[PDB]
Amino acid sequence: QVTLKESGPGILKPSQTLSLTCSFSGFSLSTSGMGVGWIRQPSGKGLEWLAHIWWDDDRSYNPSLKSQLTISKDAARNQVFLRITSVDTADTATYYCVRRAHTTVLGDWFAYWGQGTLVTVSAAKTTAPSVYPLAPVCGGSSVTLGCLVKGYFPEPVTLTWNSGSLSSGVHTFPAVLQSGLYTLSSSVTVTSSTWPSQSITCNVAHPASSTKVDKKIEPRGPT
Amino acid sequence: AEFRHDS
Amino acid sequence: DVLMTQTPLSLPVSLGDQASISCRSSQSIVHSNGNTYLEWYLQKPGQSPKLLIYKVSNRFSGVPDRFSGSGSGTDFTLKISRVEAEDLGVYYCFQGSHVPLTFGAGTKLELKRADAAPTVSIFPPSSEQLTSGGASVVCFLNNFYPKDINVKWKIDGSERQNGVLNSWTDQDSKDSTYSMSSTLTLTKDEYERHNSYTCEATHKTSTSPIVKSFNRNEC
Repeated sequence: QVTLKESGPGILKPSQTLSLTCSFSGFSLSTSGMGVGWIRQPSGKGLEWLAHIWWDDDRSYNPSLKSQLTISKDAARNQVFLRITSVDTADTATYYCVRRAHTTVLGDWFAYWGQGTLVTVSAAKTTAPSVYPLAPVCGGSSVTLGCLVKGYFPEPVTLTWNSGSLSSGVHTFPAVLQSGLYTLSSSVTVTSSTWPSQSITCNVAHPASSTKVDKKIEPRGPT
Repeated sequence: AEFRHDS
Repeated sequence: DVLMTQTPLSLPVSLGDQASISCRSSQSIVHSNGNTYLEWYLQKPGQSPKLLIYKVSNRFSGVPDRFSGSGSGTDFTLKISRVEAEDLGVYYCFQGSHVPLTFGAGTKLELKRADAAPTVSIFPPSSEQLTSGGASVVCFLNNFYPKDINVKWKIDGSERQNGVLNSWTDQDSKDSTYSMSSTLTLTKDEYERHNSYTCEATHKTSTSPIVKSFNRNEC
């Protein structure tokens, strides 16, 4: 059975050099006609082909990235490598290792993909979020409340409502970057007879900073 | 140029 | 570079419907060896892409016969005869004849459901944030369909184009709607210098925007 497994540094800083490894089994890159290569995908965006290396050392590169890319292999150890110099934030992506042969019999297509390795290119330091309650304006069968989780790094944060006991009517929005930090929000919608009469709390964790915040949503008042 | 394929 | 152009880039379908995605290349994908290395891949969330079709019209092993590919030269089509929930995801055409190898932008096959107007809620800055010197105004635009939507912030009646960050959910697994969150971030100083804050949602379910507002001084 064919398997491909990518590994990389996890996080690196802009201007540094990314060194990726692909280890595979179920086939050999010493086989005539065999090749192994790299494709990447930024989160929420498309697929970009990087490079492929053949059994006989013929190397094929995406010409736009020629100044940054070096593909190599170690056929004996079932490994292929990709070096990307001078990374910047736009090189943040999932990096996939893929098999493709140049013969019909060995499979001239991308049938086998690794699960991918995520590489995050950032200068950011570990930063705990601030957690803010979003209470409705002063003042109809339902009420919507929220939680804003601002300025954290790295991902992820976890967010529940009433420790998970309030699951229905919850939307948690994907994190997005504000400059070099992430921000996330979540809303919860309940019947108007539920709140403020019953307690509703946003539970937010940011493991990387050991942050755990329970934020009760309090109604606004005249003072 | 073309990517590598036999024939 | 051989540019691979997919149309449409979003394709809503009902279960059981036929679906067709066009893929056009900027030059012929016929290789000198006579083969046309036009492939189609499907990618589901959290997963690597999976091969569906190779050499324009051959199904990969285990791909059901509701999938087909056709065309020639520069003009290609992927067809699904009766869409199943398992088929929802992002479809990429690809050419492997010419360096650099190139993918189309991806076409998201999504599920049709009844129109639904967004429920819009606006939230002033919290006491907590104000204490630290910032002031974010948040607007939720929840559970709408179709997915196309726009939000506009106004401060004291005039559009505010800067300081806005948006986030959009994927189509909901349970009710097939979409939601969006928009945040306008100001300094506390700026928040305290103006008064009327407005979130306006534009969506096909109304000819006029849904408007939610508040006045800071009344909070």
